[PDB]
Amino acid sequence: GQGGGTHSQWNKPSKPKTNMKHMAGAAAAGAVVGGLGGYMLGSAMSRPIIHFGSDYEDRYYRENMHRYPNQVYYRPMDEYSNQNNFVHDCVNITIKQHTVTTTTKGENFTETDVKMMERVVEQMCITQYERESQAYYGGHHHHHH
Repeated sequence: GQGGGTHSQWNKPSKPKTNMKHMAGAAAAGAVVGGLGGYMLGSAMSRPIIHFGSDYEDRYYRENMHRYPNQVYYRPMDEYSNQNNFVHDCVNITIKQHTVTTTTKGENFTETDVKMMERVVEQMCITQYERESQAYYGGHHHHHH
């Protein structure tokens, strides 16, 4: 037999729209340190893989590795009586420099993300503490004769 039910469409359901897409004022360029004033950069060696409790959680952190920085900026002068220039100043300064990105371009990090990077920053800071500072301050330079 046969009957109705068949139907057709020119190509696709559609609705009208203004379709204009002119835009300006949503771009920036340059290596802007902001107001850091020349803080010193650590060592570009891959950060450790943080274990929370089990690999299902670490798996999540591994995907966001491209979201977090892999280096830390610290004060190029130990003004304090011990290396308080390290760790303490670096956990702030790096995060404060990165958060500017969200006010400039709107980057959409969520609270879970920041909680994980606040842990990795500490570890990458512990890593150069024995490397960069050893080469510069540890290697006590002295004049020739």
